[PDB]
Amino acid sequence: SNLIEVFVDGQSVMVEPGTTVLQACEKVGMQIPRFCYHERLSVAGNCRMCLVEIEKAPKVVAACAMPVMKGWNILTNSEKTKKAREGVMEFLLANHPLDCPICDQGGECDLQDQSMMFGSDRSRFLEGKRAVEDKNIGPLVKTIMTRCIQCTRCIRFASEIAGVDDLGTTGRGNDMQVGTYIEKMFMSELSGNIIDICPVGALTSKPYAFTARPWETRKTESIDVMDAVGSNIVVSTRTGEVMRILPRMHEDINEEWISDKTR
Amino acid sequence: GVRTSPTGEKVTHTGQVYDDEDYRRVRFVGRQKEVNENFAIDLIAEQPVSQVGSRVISCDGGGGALGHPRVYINLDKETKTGTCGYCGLQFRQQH
Amino acid sequence: SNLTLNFGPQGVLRLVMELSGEMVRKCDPHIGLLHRGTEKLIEYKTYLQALPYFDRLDYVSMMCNEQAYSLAVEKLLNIQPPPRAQWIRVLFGEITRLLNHIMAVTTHALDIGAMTPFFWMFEEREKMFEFYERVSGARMHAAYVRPGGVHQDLPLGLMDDIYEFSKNFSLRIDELEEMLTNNRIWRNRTVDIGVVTAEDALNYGFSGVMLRGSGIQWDLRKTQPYDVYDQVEFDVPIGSRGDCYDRYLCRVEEMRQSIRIISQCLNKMPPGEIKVDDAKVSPPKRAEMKTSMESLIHHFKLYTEGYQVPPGATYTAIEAPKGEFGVYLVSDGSSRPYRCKIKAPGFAHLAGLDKMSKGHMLADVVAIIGTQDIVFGEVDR
Amino acid sequence: TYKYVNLREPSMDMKSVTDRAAQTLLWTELIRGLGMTLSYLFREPATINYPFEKGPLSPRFRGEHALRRYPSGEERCIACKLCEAVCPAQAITIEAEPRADGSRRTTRYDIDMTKCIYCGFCQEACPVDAIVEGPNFEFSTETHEELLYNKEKLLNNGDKWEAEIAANIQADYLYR
Amino acid sequence: TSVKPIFSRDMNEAKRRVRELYRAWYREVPNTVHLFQLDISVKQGRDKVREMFKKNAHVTDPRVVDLLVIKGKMELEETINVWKQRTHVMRFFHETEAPRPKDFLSKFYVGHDP
Amino acid sequence: LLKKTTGLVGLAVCETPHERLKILYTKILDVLGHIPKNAAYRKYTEQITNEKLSIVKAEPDVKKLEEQLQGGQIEEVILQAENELSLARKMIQWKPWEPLVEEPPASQWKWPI
Amino acid sequence: TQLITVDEKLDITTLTGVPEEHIKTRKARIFVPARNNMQSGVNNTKKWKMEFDTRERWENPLMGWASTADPLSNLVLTFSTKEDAIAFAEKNGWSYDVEERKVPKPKSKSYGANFSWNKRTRVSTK
Amino acid sequence: EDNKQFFGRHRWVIYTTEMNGKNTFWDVDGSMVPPEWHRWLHCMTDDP
Amino acid sequence: ASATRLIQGLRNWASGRDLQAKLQLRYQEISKRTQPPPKLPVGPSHRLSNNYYCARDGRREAMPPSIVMSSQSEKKAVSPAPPIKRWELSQDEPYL
Amino acid sequence: TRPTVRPRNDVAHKQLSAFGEYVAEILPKYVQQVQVSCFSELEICIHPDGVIPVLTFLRDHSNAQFKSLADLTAVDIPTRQNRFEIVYNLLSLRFNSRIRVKTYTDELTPVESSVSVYKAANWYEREIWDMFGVFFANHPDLRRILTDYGFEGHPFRKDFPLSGYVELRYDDEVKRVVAEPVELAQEFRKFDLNSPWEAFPAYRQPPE
Ligand code: SF4
Ligand code: SF4
Ligand code: SF4
Ligand code: SF4
Ligand code: FES
Ligand SMILES: [K+]
Ligand SMILES: [Zn+2]
Repeated sequence: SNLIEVFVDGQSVMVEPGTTVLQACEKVGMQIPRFCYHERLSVAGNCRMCLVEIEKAPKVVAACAMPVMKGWNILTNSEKTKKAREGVMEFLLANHPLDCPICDQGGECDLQDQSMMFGSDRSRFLEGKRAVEDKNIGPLVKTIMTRCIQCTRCIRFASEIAGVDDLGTTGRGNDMQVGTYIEKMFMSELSGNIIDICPVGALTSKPYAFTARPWETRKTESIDVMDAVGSNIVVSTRTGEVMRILPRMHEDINEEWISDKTR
Repeated sequence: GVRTSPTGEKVTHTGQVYDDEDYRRVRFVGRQKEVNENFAIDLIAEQPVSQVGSRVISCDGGGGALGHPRVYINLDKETKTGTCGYCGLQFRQQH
Repeated sequence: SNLTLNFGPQGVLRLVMELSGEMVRKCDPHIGLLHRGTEKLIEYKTYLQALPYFDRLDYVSMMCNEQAYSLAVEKLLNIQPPPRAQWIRVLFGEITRLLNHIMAVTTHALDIGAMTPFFWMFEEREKMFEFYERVSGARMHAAYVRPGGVHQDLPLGLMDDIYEFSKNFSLRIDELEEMLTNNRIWRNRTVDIGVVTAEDALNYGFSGVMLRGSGIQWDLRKTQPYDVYDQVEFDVPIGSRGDCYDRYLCRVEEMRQSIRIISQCLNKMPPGEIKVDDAKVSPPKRAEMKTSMESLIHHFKLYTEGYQVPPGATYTAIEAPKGEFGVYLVSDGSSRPYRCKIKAPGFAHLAGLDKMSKGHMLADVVAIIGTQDIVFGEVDR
Repeated sequence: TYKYVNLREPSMDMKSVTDRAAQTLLWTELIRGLGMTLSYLFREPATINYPFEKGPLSPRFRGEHALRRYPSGEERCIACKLCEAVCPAQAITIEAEPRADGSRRTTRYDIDMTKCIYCGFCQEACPVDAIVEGPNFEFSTETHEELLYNKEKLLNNGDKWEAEIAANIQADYLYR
Repeated sequence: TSVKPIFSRDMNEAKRRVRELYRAWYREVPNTVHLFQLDISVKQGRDKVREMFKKNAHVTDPRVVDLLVIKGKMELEETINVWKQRTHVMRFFHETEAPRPKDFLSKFYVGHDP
Repeated sequence: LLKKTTGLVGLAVCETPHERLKILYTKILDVLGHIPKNAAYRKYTEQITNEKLSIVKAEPDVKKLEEQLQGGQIEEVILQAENELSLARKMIQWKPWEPLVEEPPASQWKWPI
Repeated sequence: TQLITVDEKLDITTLTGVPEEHIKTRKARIFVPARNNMQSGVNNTKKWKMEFDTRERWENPLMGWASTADPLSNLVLTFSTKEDAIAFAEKNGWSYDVEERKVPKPKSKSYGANFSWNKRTRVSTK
Repeated sequence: EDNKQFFGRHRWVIYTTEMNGKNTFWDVDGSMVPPEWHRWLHCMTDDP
Repeated sequence: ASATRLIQGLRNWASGRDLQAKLQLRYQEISKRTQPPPKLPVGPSHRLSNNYYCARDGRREAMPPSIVMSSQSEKKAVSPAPPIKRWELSQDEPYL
Repeated sequence: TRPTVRPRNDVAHKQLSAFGEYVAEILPKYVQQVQVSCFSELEICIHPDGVIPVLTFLRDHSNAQFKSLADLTAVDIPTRQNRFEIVYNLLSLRFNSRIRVKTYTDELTPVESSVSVYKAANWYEREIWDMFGVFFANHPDLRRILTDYGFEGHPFRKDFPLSGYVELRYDDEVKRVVAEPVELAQEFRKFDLNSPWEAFPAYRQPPE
């Protein structure tokens, strides 16, 4: 073979050339945190949550877009890696709104969960927050852009998998806004899957909105019958009533997407 | 702002009222259906839209720590008021 | 042949007696009449949610069992409470000890026949339940001592009232002790009754006064000390004959020494916070929950999911007034316990009831069920 | 650090032996117990005149549940379901939907008061002070299903008891 | 596949224990109907004991029938010693329960349960 | 000195504790001689019993022997010597110096699962 | 000796006290649970789980609650391997079906692929 | 009020004879106290 | 506190104790039911600098249990701790 | 890590490690593992044939003197072929110490009763029969202690539901408390509360 040896916390692993730091850590079961990286989108590298120390190197590197070189020891649990995670989570929660009780993403939020796992437990932010004008992209996705953390999974999904090219960032700096820039109604055949990949409650499901809450739902694994693809789904229910339909990972059918009729 | 079904049974703030042919009205026979007569959707429509001179307003529901979590509302739309998501109060930039 | 009686459930206890006239040849306590499956319900609830079950085990020793469970969870979390929370825990643990020994002594006198110091000492017990209601809002089951410290700081003017109570409570102990200790009828009901040797008391798993009435010099607040019991000064009463009268005197002297500890805790209460300042375990303040983003996320995740406890097993035992109260807590890494065995002293004491009532009479069985302070909530779980 | 209860040896001179025999024959400690009971006969009893006199309570007291409103009539509850998530008895059942003005509100908010353990985790989990466990403890019923409160009963409890609930929260919120 | 035994070494010692337990229950049933003043006949209680023994007749494991004999001994101890009440004895006779649907068609009529 | 009581209920005062401890310690060593030499129980129990017996043979006083045997009252030191003697008599029958009777299953003590 | 030989299949169904209605009619699903697609973490996809088929939930006439008659409706069991769950289901007389663990296949990620000279995989924005 | 009494007796209420259409001359009831007096009567505050 | 001195003297004679010094009924010496509002202190982690959570983390400094012996010379015999120090008798009131 | 982190006691850790070596080398016939937790608690994991030789050693050996049986516990872990994990918590008053002795069984292997060593177990492992179904051989009075008399099954097994299979009610036809199949007016609502992000990297298990 041509596998190069790298190290994750001293443990040797044999990876292909071109494998990043994040996948090399995934091969030993360690999951580096992330917000903008998604394994089916293109690599963006623009949330800096995956910053990890390579030892004998005086700079943390973005693990989603850094290919490993032969001989690196990836320190996934060292001190400056955890300081990088706490700092980036502090900046992510600097302008994020206190909407967790009124947010549908609460209980299933990536920002909540890895703020618990990797963030600081309190705030140093003594200022006022930004408030972003909400957009209207159709009757399926509820858009509350104050909750956006600008990870650009919107744009990569609509540009690459949905093939639409109608989401993007207008503005510059802290005033940068993911949106459509006009009252344009983002209605693809795969327009609901951005509810899946949005790590925050900026894009939620408008028919599902306010009705249920993910800890109380029972998850039953089932099959789509709306089309002849055979998409694996999870029907999540609550007290004998169907609440929503989510995809399942099947690498040969629907990789982790479903059509809008299914959803 | 309560209303009443043709059965005489009062309609709640949800809109719930039993049907005419539903047996479960027998629990109110000889007793009363307890509804609240202060509908919050009617009481929040009586509040004035607060005219402010900023682009972003904040709301904490009044009282400080006695209200809700403090949220910031963007007021860039002159077409529409910016409603607080917790308390239902609504704001407008005055220009 | 010999007599067989069934003193049934008409807490509660079923007793199957094999008697030989006036004597007692065999005492079989049928229990389970308050088995509610507490430590299976704990397995489906989070650590904060499993906390109020411990109030209802020894339902005259509420904040003690809260303290034992909180110490178990804080041991598995590798965090410690602030010092003021520790002094508040020891303060209300000794107030709880006064509650339990008033319940013990006055019901042990009520069952034998002295029905009057019951009414005399439940007014003092009513005032201590007012202390619980002022500190937490409920009179018995407070849910106050939590992993990380306590739930809420002492309201202003509570310590002055605990002073005014503790100043007068020794006279109440003295008039109880005037009614019972030198009373010849009380001594005739308790002196030759249930003599427990020290080796059989160690073997039967006895704990607390059930050891210390037999001369064993063992108290977990001295030997395996918890929160600030190495910083208070008190004495440990030791019996001489292992009978009901020495255990009565040990409980009266533990009321004396609890008053001593409460005086020292009132004079040595430090300033500071009352929860651990890790907001990933103890919830933030409501003023900063409604202002900070991290604190709102931590409020949400602690009151829906709860803190994840690292995987591990612990046996945390404290000195409850009935004896060694233990929690064997097994955590699998989630925010709910995998297992929570609840060791309570009354279970082993009621197991030793059969040896303690050999050769005695039928009206000595109620004295032996009194000298083991048996609350069947902690026995049956 | 330890003391011996009941390890006194009685004296054996003629004085103390005659003292113990006088205590036996003349019933002196029994007269001491009669004297203590006679002392309590001539005290004022601790008895309050209920229902006309009430036992003293604190502003932290956990009684009957109520749903509060903002000072505009809008109800505080925004259906976040933290209170049924933390409820150790699972006494709270909540169902929600957006209403006609888009507000996140509940359609079902039930508290089974016979399941409730009255520990007040719902009021301390509530991020907007909506559910409170107010001051009322005199709400005994003649029927079991009268202790199964829906949202209308809890909102009527809030409208009934707000004048006292707001003052208790005002007196207590700085400890919270 | 070598296990530590409970009481029996093979199936024949276990059938000896089952046989003596059935003998003890068969002797006990008239006293059980008498002192609990049950409304059943002695034959009906003996048919219930026969039904409860034949319910577990398919077991071919010595340790499982060892634990079944031990649990039958515990039930017999709770019956001879008056520890059970009349309710605990009559819980074997599921009287107040409705007759369960047996065929396909009535189970189709009443609900979804297979 | 004639200690009037031990303090512990059910444990009477032994009048001659020195000769009693010497008899019990030499009987422990005599029973303990029947164990093979490579067993760690024999070496450790000979070590602690020889330390205790040299302390008993060094001191004529009862009470200073209590403060340097470091085991409480002298009567519960006697009772622990009796318990050690009965333990050694059991350990001859059990033979626990042997290797492990059975390896556990692979994930038998893996926690968490 | 003191060890007997039992070459039979392990079976404890007459000891567990389960009524027969919930033994020979219930179908245990043994599966690795799917990752919640709202989230990106995979700590819930590590262990094998055994659940059962859902039975009837209905509406309470009084309050509108979800009444049930299924005792096993909330029973979720956790297993380290698939074989432990299969052995536990065979031991308890439960008929079972086993879904295989679905793992995400290794992806070939290149950040430079966003900026190719001649390939279609250029991003139009970033 | 009577601040010479002990704590518990020092505040009390004489219920009315007719409240909401019920003759409460003999049927006095604990729930007849309105909530603005319920902090004062249960000593939740010092202030009437 | 309302008893006349004849009944008060009969009561103190019958009990044998001075009961007015320690009355079990509470009076004006208690705290006020209305209090001034508090200002509770912040803890030690309320800081704006040198306050990284990776230097004050408790749940992640806990380790798995160290395996001392597993099945995959003249050393001293040991005990789980030194023997317990003998309790000293009280000087306050030993009843001796 | 001064205010909020529980302080490590390295003295008791080194002492319990030395005593764990001591017990592992005196009794190699049964001792399978010896481990000391990060909060300094010693566990001796033994084979179920050596319940009586280990517990009589720690009760009687002059360096151990574990005279008190604090607690006796079973833990149900269904992913093991020996699903039940029997836990003995022992207290030495001479050396002020606590030790945990852990063994294992499945449903059908009996464990030898330790009532010969500690009579306290006379109810405790009796409880283990009522709750778990672990038979204890040579027990004087082994029967149910906590559940109702006609109760079938063992409740603390994890394949046993939260509610039972039967519920009681008074029936007026038969004038009797009767048992019927359990039907709840409201189902116990199972919450899925586990976060999908790893909390503790120290406890990370290596993959396949
Ligand atoms: S997106 Fe996440 S962090 Fe933001 S308000 Fe919603 S649940 Fe809270
Ligand atoms: S709306 Fe969501 S998916 Fe889109 S850029 Fe913002 S955080 Fe990312
Ligand atoms: S007080 Fe406790 S039990 Fe009652 S509804 Fe609130 S959280 Fe639930
Ligand atoms: S009462 Fe409070 S905690 Fe409960 S759902 Fe409403 S807002 Fe949330
Ligand atoms: S995950 Fe690598 S930077 Fe966003
Ligand atoms: K989303
Ligand atoms: Zn607002």
